Amino acid sequence: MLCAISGKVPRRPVLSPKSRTIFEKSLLEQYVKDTGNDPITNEPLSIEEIVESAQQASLTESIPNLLTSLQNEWDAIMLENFKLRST
Amino acid sequence: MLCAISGKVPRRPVLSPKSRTIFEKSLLEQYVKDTGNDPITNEPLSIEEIVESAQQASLTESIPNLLTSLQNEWDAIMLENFKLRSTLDSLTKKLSTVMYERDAAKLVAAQLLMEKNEDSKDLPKSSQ
Amino acid sequence: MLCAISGKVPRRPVLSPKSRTIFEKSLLEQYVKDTGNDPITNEPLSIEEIVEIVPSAQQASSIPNLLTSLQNEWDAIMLENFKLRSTLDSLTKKLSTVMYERDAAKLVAAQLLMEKNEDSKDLPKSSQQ
Amino acid sequence: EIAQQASLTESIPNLLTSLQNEWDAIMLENFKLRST
Amino acid sequence: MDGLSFVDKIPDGYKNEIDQLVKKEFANIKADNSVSTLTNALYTEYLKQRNNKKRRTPDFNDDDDTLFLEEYRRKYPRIDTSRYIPNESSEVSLLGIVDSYLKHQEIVLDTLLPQTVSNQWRINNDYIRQTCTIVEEMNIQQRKQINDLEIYRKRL
Repeated sequence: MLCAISGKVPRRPVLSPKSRTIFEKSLLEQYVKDTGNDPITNEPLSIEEIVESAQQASLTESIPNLLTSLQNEWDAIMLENFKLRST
Repeated sequence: MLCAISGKVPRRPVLSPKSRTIFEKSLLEQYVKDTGNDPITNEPLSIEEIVESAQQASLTESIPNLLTSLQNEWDAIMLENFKLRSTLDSLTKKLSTVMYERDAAKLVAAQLLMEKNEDSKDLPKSSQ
Repeated sequence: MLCAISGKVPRRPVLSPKSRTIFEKSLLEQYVKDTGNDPITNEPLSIEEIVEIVPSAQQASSIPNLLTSLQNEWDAIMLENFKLRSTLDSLTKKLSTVMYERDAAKLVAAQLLMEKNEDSKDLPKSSQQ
Repeated sequence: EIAQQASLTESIPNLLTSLQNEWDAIMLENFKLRST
Repeated sequence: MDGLSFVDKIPDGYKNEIDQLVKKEFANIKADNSVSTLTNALYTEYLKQRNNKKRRTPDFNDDDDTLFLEEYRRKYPRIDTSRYIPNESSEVSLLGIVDSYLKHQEIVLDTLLPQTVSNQWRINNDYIRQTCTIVEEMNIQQRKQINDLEIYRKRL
């Protein structure tokens, strides 16, 4: 949603395969043409290394997020027992 | 923004360096343990080769997470995949009807290529 | 359920607070009295640095693995749906490329039948006269 | 940052009501320890 | 195999006539555990496994198992008020930021629609130039043929 170099909303996001971070294409290309590196971790990265199937997706809403929700329910209830056991 | 195995919106997305395709961590870790290769391009890939926030507003009426939400998730999983098996069986029947009518049309053109040129040749022989 | 010095089942499992590896109280104390170090990473370690008890207190020795089992069975559901949709779209390409080419090859016959028909009437009107 | 043995419950609709019972029991095993 | 599409300007009766020729040739030639077993059976029967609605059913002045039921209702109300208290503290703001995430995802799909639309037009654009050139080669071939048929009768 943001570009880690500038802070703007990227209109052409490309993700680097050395430090995973969503960079804007026109910004990161100038960073790579300056020196052949990734701006976060200073590891080597080329222009072909930066990259912009069939199973359709749906939005993350309240199966997987429901299973991680019940983790939060119980891990909080587990702390509620410690407030009781220590008292 | 999505996972390229399940069709999720990942919470801990990881990207592979042999083919850059963003996958959710648990699903890509499961594939490399099953058969140690990239699922998309079938190239060599390992767990160490992988390179590592989303908000979901819970509903105001959040008993329902145990009863009503959880039944609808395992209903929608069950009905969709069965309808998807019904989708995969029908196309393989429609694949057979495609190739048979294709090979039927090939025999038409093979029959008619002998008909047309010999009909034109008999027009050239007619002049003599 | 193994020590990281000899490999025995630890009856008093102790751990060094420099490199996280559960040892046994007898062997790690004999290593520390030998040289004041950690056996795995060779960092500085003492006897008082070691944590030496079973930890159980205010804890009361189910629920949790049932959600973990529900995660594990969904993991198979997601992998099966991928290979099932992959075979769906791949033959839909075979379905589409055939049906377009079938109607394209169908137009070959409509052109070829009309030319064959023209050569029939041309020759018959000529061979008559 | 410092034995893993997988549960193999039994030989799926019953596992739904098993989870329903365990959250029902844990809610009561939490409530009884508070009024005490 | 060579059937001109843009060039041939082919009636619906020719489609019916050619299909009968194809139909006449057609007459001549003539990985899971037990979860998959439950999911396939439930979808084939179309029946869903029943959840426990007993917590809605509970009533006063009932036995010891239902005393467990009413205390279950108290723990559910305290959890429900705690869950409602987090949402109130968060405010709409939390529903607002997830909506901004959805607009960014939706825009990426529309760009993929233009990329495919631009490429499918380009494949058609290359095909259209080939059809027009294949038209003139066929038309010149037909004109030369009609000359030869007329000339051969004239010489004889």
